[PDB]
Amino acid sequence: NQIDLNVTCRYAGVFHVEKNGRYSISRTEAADLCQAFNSTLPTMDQMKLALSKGFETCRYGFIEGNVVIPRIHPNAICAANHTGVYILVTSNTSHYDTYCFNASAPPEEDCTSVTDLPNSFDGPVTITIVNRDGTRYSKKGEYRTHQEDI
Ligand SMILES: Cc1nc[nH]c1CN1CCc2ccccc2C1
Repeated sequence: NQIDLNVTCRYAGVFHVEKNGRYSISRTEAADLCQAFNSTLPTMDQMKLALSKGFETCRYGFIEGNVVIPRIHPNAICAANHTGVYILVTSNTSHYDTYCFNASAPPEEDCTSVTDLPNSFDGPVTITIVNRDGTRYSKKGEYRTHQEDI
């Protein structure tokens, strides 16, 4: 009974979270996940500031109201060579990654490891935070509040 959460550097408090390394987070689960990190889904303005500080990914993730990919460098296989905060317009499907925003993070780039899931609650799941440098933190708990997500 195990969940891996892959997390990125924070840029102006904004980071990317992927569950089990594949698109697998619903919009309701995304809200619960950010809450577990004492974070919220970012606004577009928050995401644009993160982009300006160096944030980019090659993965679709929820923000408040949209699914986006932040892009600095144009790449043919990431958001079809666009730069800026690329907004997903047309999709059949409902599961992506998420972005989260932590107001207590440093103002610019923070590439230190994430070491806790401070607001997870009591539960049976072994939840493992996995940093890009491979550093791991594990705890038993739960973050999902909606049954359709469990
Ligand atoms: C390349 C890729 N394919 C699916 N997801 C991804 C990006 N992931 C790859 C795995 C990973 C692990 C820890 C922190 C960040 C990431 C980013």
